[PDB]
Amino acid sequence: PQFHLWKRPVVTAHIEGQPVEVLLDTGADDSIVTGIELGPHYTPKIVGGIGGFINTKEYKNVEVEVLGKRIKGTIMTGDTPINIFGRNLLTALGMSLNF
Amino acid sequence: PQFHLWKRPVVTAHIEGQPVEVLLDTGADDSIVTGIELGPHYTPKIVGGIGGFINTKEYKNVEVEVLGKRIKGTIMTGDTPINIFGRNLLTALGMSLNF
Amino acid sequence: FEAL
Amino acid sequence: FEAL
Repeated sequence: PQFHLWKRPVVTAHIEGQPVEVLLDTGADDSIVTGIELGPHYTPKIVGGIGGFINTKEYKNVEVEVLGKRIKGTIMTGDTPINIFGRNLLTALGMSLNF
Repeated sequence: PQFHLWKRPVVTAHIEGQPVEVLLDTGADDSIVTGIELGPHYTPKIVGGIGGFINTKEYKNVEVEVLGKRIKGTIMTGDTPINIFGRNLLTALGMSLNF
Repeated sequence: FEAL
Repeated sequence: FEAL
């Protein structure tokens, strides 16, 4: 199936049971979510974006259910303005950018 | 053809003759480039990203040559850390995100 | 990601 | 877009 890019490519995912609407971003290397708690087993991280950078908590082998699949992967939490799934999860989902 | 997302989806584009390497970003609504000059007929703009926001100069109907096509479209210039083509140009290029 |  |  495919997303055509006239509207934002947003889907609902479940991160450890929690429903979250995420933007599928090919220019994000990482996926960073807010408003979910995944606990104390994290390594701290800083990721940069357009206007500067943010403090994140990187979690490993989190389970994500999205577009019919359950995959486990790396989620960060931090004060992102919008939740994004970057290429680490999109490669896990077999997504490609076609033309 | 397609980009698989294990490496960043980077291509070379020519913006009014100038060669620039750009990241194709499905989570950018706009395309913002640096290190090119497109002149004085612009409207100023502020776009937000992950860490905050930036001042940009929005140019209309600029000509872009990329992946075998010449299209004219809206380019912004500002202090972006990496040059991005967002969904305004990717829809013009018939790109979709497939899975 | 970027928007306004 | 984001990276480190």
